[PDB]
Amino acid sequence: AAWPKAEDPALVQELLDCVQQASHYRQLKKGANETTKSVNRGTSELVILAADTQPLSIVLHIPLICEEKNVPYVYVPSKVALGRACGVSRAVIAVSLTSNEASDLNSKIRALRDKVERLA
Amino acid sequence: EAARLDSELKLVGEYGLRNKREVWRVLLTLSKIRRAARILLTLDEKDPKRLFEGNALIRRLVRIGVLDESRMKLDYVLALKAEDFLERRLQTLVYKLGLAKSIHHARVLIRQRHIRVGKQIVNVPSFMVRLDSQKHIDFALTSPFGGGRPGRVRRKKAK
Amino acid sequence: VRKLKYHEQKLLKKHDFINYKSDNNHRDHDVIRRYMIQKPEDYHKYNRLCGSLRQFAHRL
Amino acid sequence: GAKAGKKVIVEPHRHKGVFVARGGKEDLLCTANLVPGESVYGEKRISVETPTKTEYRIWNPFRSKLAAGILGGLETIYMKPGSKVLYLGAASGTSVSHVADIVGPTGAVYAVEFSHRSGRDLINMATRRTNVIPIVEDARKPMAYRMLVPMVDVIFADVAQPDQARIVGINARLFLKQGGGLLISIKASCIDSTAPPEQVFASEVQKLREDKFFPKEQLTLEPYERDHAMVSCVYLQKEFEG
Amino acid sequence: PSSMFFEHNEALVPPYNVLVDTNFLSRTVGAKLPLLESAMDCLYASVNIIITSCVMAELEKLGPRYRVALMIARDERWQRLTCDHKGTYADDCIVDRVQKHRIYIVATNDRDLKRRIRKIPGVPIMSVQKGKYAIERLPGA
Amino acid sequence: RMFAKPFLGQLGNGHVQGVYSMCKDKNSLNCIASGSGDGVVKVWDLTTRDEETWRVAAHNNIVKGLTFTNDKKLLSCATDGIKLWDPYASPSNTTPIATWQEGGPYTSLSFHRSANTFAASSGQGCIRIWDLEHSTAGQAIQWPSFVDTITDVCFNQVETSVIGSVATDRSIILFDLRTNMPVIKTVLHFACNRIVFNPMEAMNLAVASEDHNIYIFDARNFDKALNIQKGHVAAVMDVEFSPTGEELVSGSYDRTIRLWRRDAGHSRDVYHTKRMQRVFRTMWTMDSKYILTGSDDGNVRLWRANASERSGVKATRQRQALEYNNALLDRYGHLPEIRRIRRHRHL
Amino acid sequence: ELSVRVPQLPGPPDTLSDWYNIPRTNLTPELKRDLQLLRMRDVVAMGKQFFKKDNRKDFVPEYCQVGTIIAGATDGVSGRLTRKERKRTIVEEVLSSDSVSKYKRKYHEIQEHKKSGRKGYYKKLMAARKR
RNA sequence: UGCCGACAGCGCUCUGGGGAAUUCAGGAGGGGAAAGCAGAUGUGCCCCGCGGCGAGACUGGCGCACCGCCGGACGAGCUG
Ligand SMILES: [Zn+2]
Repeated sequence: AAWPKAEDPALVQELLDCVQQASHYRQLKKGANETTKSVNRGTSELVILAADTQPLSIVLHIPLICEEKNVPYVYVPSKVALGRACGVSRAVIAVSLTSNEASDLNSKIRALRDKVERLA
Repeated sequence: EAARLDSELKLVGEYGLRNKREVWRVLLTLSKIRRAARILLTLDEKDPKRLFEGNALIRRLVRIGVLDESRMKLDYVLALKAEDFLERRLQTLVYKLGLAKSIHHARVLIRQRHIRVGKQIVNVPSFMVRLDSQKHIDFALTSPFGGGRPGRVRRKKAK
Repeated sequence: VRKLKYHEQKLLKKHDFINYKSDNNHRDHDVIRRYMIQKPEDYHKYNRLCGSLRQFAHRL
Repeated sequence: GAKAGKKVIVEPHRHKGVFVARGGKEDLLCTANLVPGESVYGEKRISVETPTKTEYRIWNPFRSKLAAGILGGLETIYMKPGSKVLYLGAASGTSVSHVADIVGPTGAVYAVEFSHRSGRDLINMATRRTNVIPIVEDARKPMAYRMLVPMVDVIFADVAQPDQARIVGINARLFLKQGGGLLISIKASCIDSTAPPEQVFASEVQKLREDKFFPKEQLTLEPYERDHAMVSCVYLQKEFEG
Repeated sequence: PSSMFFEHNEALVPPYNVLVDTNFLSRTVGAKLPLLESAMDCLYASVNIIITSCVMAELEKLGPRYRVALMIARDERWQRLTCDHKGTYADDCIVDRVQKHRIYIVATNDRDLKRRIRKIPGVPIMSVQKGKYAIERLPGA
Repeated sequence: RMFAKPFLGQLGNGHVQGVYSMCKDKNSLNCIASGSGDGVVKVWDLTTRDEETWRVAAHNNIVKGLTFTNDKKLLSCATDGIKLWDPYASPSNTTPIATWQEGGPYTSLSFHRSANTFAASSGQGCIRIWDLEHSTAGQAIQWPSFVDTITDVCFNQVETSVIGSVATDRSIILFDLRTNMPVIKTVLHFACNRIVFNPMEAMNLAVASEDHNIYIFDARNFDKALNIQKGHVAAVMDVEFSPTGEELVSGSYDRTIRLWRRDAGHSRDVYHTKRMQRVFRTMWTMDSKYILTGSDDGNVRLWRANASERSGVKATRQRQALEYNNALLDRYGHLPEIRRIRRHRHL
Repeated sequence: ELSVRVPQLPGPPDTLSDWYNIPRTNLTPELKRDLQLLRMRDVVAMGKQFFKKDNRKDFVPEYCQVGTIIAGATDGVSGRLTRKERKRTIVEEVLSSDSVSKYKRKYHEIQEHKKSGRKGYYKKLMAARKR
């Protein structure tokens, strides 16, 4: 079902790294409801979805809206490790990041979404 | 050169600098860097001078984090510009790291010496930052945001 | 007559069904239809007298 | 908000089929929906007691880039009511329904989508609306729906892919009438995401001219969805229809 | 034009696209200078030096006496854009391409095209001055 | 002469220096190799007019010759040697797959109509023939006491296994392959530049000559020229028979193609445009409707013969009118009025 | 199956074929009023909004239908008018809204400044004279 | 968008200007149309010439990844 899964070899690690960057940089919505609201406001730049979840249907409906908006998403394999990367003290299955158009973080995100677009 | 006029103004306005002196100065820095880039392209590929000197300069730039850790080649060394040098200019980091609401408020903060990098408080807002240091920027202990004394206005209002 | 196409008009540049070079852009029609004359005969009578006076001016 | 219940007026816009409804302190855009009375996705709608069967749908720009274009005032959107339109990138079908309501019964729009469950929403709407043909396949291999798509006149495209120009180019090679038309939309961040966007647009339009297209309009849907564009070209002639 | 500001082009960042015009190409061979090298040095960035097909047509249609410069034009390493027009007027060609994109750097030395392309703003002139190239209205270098 | 609009295009980007070698594939319909003065070659597909099919450098000096093999491969002569690449490989390679360097400077190629034979004309007064897959240095045939150089050679396609070649003694030599020996040598007033034989009339040959002249000869009887085409100012660089056998391109050194029937003796057509100073390689396509024109100015041009016939698929009354024009002009092709408006080209 | 037919032989179009049957607009005075409102919608949003300067000499389109904003499925808590809030004509709605106070005040102001000194002032001077 | 509107100006037009009927001469567009005279010779027969299919049988020489190639000339039956 979750066929655009992210592969292991440190690709997930650059993902979690940029998640840490954006979580410090406040460009971040956290939790699935925040993801849906961000993508339905269209501010989202990219969204990461856990696959380690009690049933996957949540991170199956979220790709429906990001497919409805044509903005990228990617399946991390670990909800716990994603929550730790965000710094929540709690596991998170869905984290999204928006755009702020004056940085090089945006260059990083451009690279990352190029990676996931080549994954798809 | 009305384009020169409006372009310099947009530089300052996007990063609230003070005069075209400071803007032209940073441009001069960029000019020296792109001079280096031109020379190291003038030597052909796989040359030893080229290899070591270009590897050096790219390490310099990524050490101050201006050129991205993604792109590490002389093409992008040519392709850098003033917006990027201003990005690693300091006051911008206070604004993009969420202590001062505005770039001008950040300028005032740097004046009255409330932020520090590592140990020492900073007074010059054009103190260039490093990639290795840029997250270690916070208020000092002597500033009422960081603590210490509450401040003179709190002092007088308590008076 | 229909409007010619490309080659047809190109071949018959000098063709015209309406005005000839013997018509002076219908100066007769122009005069009579501004001023309501009833004999284009009489228009031409005015033209011949006008041409006579003009050439008397030329010799003058 | 132009809240629910406000009496408004509707008039034709410039384009054949779309309508513009003005009122009070806020105007907007609508279409006469073919399927009566029913909403699709919580879109707002409009009823007029004609002197029952007369219903329009408000068209959010920010959800549908064709609507962004109709607000941006395109030169000629090529889609008359009653025209054959290959849509491309038909994700969940909202905009597609709008094009359906444009072309009406005597028109037909071929809605192609890549993924599945956005397909499910699309085909649900394809059951309901009797002029939009669901096609769920890989857009890169149009010989798969070569069985379904006849020669059409208008090509919508809103995919966000690097090979987008070649996608719509072979789809032009396969499914576009002599003197054809197309609207596509482009994002800088998905064609090449470091460059300046105008330069990216010029690269894409030069590509289509290498695909033998005649570029004939461009706009930038500026206050609505940053650094995108809508581009209008004509297939293999300088004039549009015939 | 989007990506523009009050007669400044935020658009043209490196690399730069530079249009060759016919007077310019004749004169830079006549001054015996390497095209890509001198442009890269005068701008201090990377380029690509395109030639409209109209310009290529003009420099063939000129007499055989410019055949060397025509060869230099004819070189394969530099990209090309076709045109849709009638009858090979290069100046009209370039000004139309700039006018519909405003992403370029035009290069000439004819005073006519210099005037014509200052008359529309935000687009930079490049020209030779008997030793080297010279930019006119670019804010960067 | 409203519609006498010859030009139909310029492919590619043009070679960096000028075209001094080109060759059509004669058994497919839309594949052409053109090879530069600058020692590079490439092949275009006709249908995708704009861009290239396959491109590689080939030698040091100016590539004198080029063709295709009857299966798929293509061939390059220059003074450095003879090479063989394969363009339509599914991954491209730049390196050749056959080579030769022995026989001196190789002036031209000639390939078999049906089988895998080819011949290389050198400048040592020698021609030598290979067979593909079964020869190394080929058979070396010449006029047995002769050194003077051999510019070109065309395999006959009427009677296969036959060869003619030009020599710089203002002289031509007919050859055979069954009986491996030259056959005959004719000496004329001034030199000859490129040979051909007619692809329908087997004894009929034609030579392109520094007499500024196209001479129609016949192999059995060299007593008289069958036809004299006295059609130029500068010396003719190329000839090609139309596959109809009824038409002929004579491509000058100067800025002039002239097009011909077999039986005029004069100019039916003159073609040029000033972007093309000195035409070199001037050959027909497989419909005998569209000619190709490799210039000095670095260009491959795609032109038309009978320059006022707008092709496609006509309507019945259209072809009625066209051939009606043909017949009427045929009847009245002598009177002063129609005659002068007929022969008045621009020059 | 085949019968006798009926012969039925006894201007500008009335329902536009290429816009799904929009009828020709009936000229009723409240409709005229609504049209005047939507043209002068600039001054209605006094101070807070501005509008695209729609400027023809006429203002009446040939084809228009008065309708109803139906419903917000995603939102109906406050984007829904109340029963008292619902109005027949758009003009009565913008009447029954607030700020018509500020309208009236601007009205007295503009009225005074066009009654600056034109005739009443001259009469009162004339009284100060004749006294 | 109500009528009425003096001078002083601008705009067109003037065999005055409208409105309606009606004849004709043109134009431009849209929809429909199998819209198709690329060279037009009665059938049937067998025979000749020549051509394809086509069962089957061979043969030459090559083949240092060895697994296969490429080429000739005979040929029952069928066909143009
Ligand atoms: Zn042009």
